[PDB]
Amino acid sequence: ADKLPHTKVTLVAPPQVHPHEQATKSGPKVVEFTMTIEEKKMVIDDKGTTLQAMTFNGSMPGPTLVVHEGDYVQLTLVNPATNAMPHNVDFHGATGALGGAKLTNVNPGEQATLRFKADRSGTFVYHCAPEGMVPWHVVSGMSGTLMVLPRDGLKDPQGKPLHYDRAYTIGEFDLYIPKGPDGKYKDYATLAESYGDTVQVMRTLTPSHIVFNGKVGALTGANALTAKVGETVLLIHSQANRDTRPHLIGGHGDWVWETGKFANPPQRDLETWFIRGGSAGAALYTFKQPGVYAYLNHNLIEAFELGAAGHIKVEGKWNDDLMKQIKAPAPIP
Amino acid sequence: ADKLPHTKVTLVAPPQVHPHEQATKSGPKVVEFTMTIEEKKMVIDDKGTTLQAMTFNGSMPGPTLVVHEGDYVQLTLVNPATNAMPHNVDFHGATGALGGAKLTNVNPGEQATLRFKADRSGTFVYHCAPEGMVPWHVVSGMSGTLMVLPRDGLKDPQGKPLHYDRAYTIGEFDLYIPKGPDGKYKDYATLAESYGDTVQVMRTLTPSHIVFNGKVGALTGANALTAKVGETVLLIHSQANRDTRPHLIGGHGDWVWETGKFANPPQRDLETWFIRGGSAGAALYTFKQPGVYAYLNHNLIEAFELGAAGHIKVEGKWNDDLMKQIKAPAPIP
Amino acid sequence: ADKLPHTKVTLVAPPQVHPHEQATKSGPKVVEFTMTIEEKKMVIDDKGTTLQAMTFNGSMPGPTLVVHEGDYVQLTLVNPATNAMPHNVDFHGATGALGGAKLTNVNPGEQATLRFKADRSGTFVYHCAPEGMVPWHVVSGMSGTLMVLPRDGLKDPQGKPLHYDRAYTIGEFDLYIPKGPDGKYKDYATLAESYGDTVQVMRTLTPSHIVFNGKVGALTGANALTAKVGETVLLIHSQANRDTRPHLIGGHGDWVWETGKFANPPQRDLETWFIRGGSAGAALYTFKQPGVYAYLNHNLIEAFELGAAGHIKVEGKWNDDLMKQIKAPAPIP
Ligand SMILES: [Cu+2]
Ligand SMILES: [Cu+2]
Ligand SMILES: [Cu+2]
Ligand SMILES: [Cu+2]
Ligand SMILES: [Cu+2]
Ligand SMILES: [Cu+2]
Ligand SMILES: [Zn+2]
Ligand SMILES: [Zn+2]
Ligand SMILES: [Zn+2]
Repeated sequence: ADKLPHTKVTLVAPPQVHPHEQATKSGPKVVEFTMTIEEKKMVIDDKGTTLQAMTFNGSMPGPTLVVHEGDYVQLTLVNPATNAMPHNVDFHGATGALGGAKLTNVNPGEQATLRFKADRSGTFVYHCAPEGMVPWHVVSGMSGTLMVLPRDGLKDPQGKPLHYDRAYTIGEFDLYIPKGPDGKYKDYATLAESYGDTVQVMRTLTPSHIVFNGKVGALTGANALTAKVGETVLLIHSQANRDTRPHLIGGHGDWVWETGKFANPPQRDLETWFIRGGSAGAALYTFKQPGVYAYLNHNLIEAFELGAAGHIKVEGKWNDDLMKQIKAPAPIP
Repeated sequence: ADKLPHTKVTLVAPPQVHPHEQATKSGPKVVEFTMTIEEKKMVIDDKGTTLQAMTFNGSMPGPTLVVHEGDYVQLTLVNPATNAMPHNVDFHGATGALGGAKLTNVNPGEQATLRFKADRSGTFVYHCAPEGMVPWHVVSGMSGTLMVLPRDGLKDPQGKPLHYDRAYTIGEFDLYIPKGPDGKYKDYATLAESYGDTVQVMRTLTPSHIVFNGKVGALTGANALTAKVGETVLLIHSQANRDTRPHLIGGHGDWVWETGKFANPPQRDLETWFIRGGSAGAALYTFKQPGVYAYLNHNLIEAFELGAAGHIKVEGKWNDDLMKQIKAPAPIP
Repeated sequence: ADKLPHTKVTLVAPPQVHPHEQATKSGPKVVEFTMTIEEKKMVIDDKGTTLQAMTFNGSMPGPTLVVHEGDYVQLTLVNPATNAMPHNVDFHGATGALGGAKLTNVNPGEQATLRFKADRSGTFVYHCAPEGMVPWHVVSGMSGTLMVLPRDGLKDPQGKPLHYDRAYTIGEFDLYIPKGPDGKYKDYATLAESYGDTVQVMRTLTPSHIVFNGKVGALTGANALTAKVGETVLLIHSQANRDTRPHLIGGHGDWVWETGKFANPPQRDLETWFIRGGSAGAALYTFKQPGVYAYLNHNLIEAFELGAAGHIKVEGKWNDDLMKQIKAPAPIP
């Protein structure tokens, strides 16, 4: 690893993923990243509810880091003095020392640099895990995805090549916002004051909200995902704490690695797939119809009532072969 | 599609499935179906609890529609003037326009006809999804299965032929019945009056009941499923809203497509499989022993306390090789 | 079966598994086991909470029984007169008579002997299932694993041999301990007195505790699992009632049968896998780094708050290639 070339990557905010190659002729590199932790109060719904949040790089989820199998990930993790809590990082893509958590314990005003070999292909959760407060830091927003692509790109069950033309990254967050005796959500002046009440809600195992990328409606309106008929999209879906069941309304998972590990053959033609709490999964879909799709958790209560739903706006020409309105709604004859 | 022969299918009520071929020499057809929506109050347990229900064809689940890969499904959806709500249909087996929901919005007194290409094999959920009230219509009973068989029938992982001699369809429904201050379930005079209280219960994510085919004990007693030793049964299991884990007590899933998509290899020898909320799965089993089996959700609280369990009564000759009582219960020597 | 040699196996307490061969030259045998039911009050957490528990062989989970495909399992099940309840056993690995439950109904002071053919490879749940009180007996602790190894040992997806050097068995138990009006957990003088209040908690679907092997911290401290760099461990994980998502922190599932059935190809490189309620799954991992790992349910609330977490202490030499601390935590420059 000390023999290898280094490259530095500039991360981009979700739902985008930083530019990268799929299949590559390049040999292994030490790939350098930096992330800066930001604790902040965030508004998470349409009625002004707040979360005392904790983030990698100021976003929920943290940005997606992309490397190739055999690369080394070298992350500089910075915890500014403006934060109140200690933090670290646990990469599910890494081997040893609790995913790196034991080697990256950073108090406010500190930083650390971790290297690990990305020797396994797939999408992998990374998350903060400070001793004694692991679930709180995770549910407050400290998670994201490391994608380790096979050096020769994605493959179908027969070993045929697969690709995407655009990648989107979706972090789904089960949130545990306490209420006061009046039945309204509590607003806390500081992160520390949210702790005890939040642990109580967590223990009920019932989320108050479940959101994609930090807020109800985050991936809707001006912020909807986009694509065009004929384009293949990769949808990366991470859930660091709780199970979810992604579904594309009007579409499918053409090829899905629901457990998120690319050396395994994908399943095809899925209506709904399953992302285990503590994992990231990946689905490919090639659009065949224009229009606005929903991409959601298909516990429809969790989607429509709690917030786990987004939109994809797709340009192109309608295909009557695939679907046709034979008779529009009209009075019963 | 406008070049193809049409066939008309008469649907049958669950747990049966309408007559159909598995492997077929027939070429693609436009296959015509009709369904009529019925809103109605239904008794869902042994103590007289009622649900303000919403159904396709008067049953929970709606009937199963069976076609072959490459067929076109052409459904006439009728919403009689006797109903209070608008409805539509979203086929997970279809491509575009939110599964067809955008093209089938029917007010009471209206009907519509949708065609789509069944270009993907598997069992697929269909459900109502009216804008702004999706989860309510789904949990109140508006879902069923479309089965798209491969034109050459089912195949094992080695591409060997598989078949069933009888098919049963099981819709599992997580119900959200409100209680009054006395702790008894509420009875509502109309469907609209159930709405607000039901949304409140839904948001708790805790079902009051979880039932197969519309009621506790629906598939028991005179209404138990039946088979004989040597017969292979297909068990189609749909859950449009919530995860379930089917299990056959005293049996197995000989071949299971838990994600329900037939172009993927099935798993064998399963004790319990997993149906993701928002999907239908399929299991084959060949009976080897006579007797009464239970078929249930193996969260045993959900099965025995909440209602997610049925029976299969199986005729035939007992096999001592497979199982033998060496010593009957007797005092400890 | 009446032609075959008999062998008698002495069971060992979890987390160990009794000595056995993987690949074997031996032909089919009738393999004889005995288990004795013990009802007892157990302390399940650090603050003195008790469970009115029910066990096979005095442990949660019951011991793991290991045979080979084609063997016959012959179990003598003893219910001493010191117990208050009737019991039986349902083997998911068996065919007929509700898994054997119908043939093993034992009142206190009775015993029975059941034989069945272990004709399917995999890890399979066994559990008590007395008519009318199935979920209570299961959640109070009456479950364990039967492992049926293929006669030629484990195989990867290409049919290559796989093995483990040490096997551990983990039973995960969702517990439903009632509270009194003071908010403290209730202590019951007898098993029967716990029943009504416990059913009420069960029906909420919210566990008060979720524990590995009978208690918070059961697999920690002096009781941590152990291994060494270079050693391959099999981790058997059973959950007879509720879904879980195992994860090894700092490690992976090198080869995983999450549905637990060895005739299916395993998945590789898993971060987190899924054990369906009512099943046992199996994961292989070869340690590459020394240190203390956590093995946990990756709903991190369920793990850290409710108790579903253990430790593995691993001896050996650190590998800087796999992971290196480039810069230790230090002030931001
Ligand atoms: Cu943190
Ligand atoms: Cu983790
Ligand atoms: Cu409707
Ligand atoms: Cu849907
Ligand atoms: Cu028992
Ligand atoms: Cu069972
Ligand atoms: Zn204050
Ligand atoms: Zn009224
Ligand atoms: Zn008493």
